Amino acid sequence: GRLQSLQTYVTQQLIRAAEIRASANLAATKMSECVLGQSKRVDFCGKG
Amino acid sequence: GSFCTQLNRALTGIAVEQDKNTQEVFAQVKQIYKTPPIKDFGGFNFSQ
Ligand SMILES: *[C@@H]1O[C@H](CO)[C@@H](O)[C@H](O)[C@H]1NC(C)=O
Repeated sequence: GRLQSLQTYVTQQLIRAAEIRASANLAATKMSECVLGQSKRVDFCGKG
Repeated sequence: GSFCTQLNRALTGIAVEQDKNTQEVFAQVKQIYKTPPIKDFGGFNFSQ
């Protein structure tokens, strides 16, 4: 029972880590395109 | 114990995420724009 609980927690943490990894990749891309430069793709760096 | 309340929470998160996904994809307009009554588009046909 305890190992099944730990494995479920580890798997859920891995899925959440994948979601955070995608969010961090988006944040790095936003830092490179919007902060490090000027972005001509609309709505990538806010409305307008 | 809490194994399946955890499972119910996970399913609830999936459903909420699906609603958010649809809203993010389609609700990109603050106002509902309405097509003009006359289709005078310079010869471009949008009836389809
Ligand atoms: C567009 O095509 C449809 C069917 O081919 C036709 O009924 C319609 O009149 C066309 N649009 C215009 C503005 O003529």
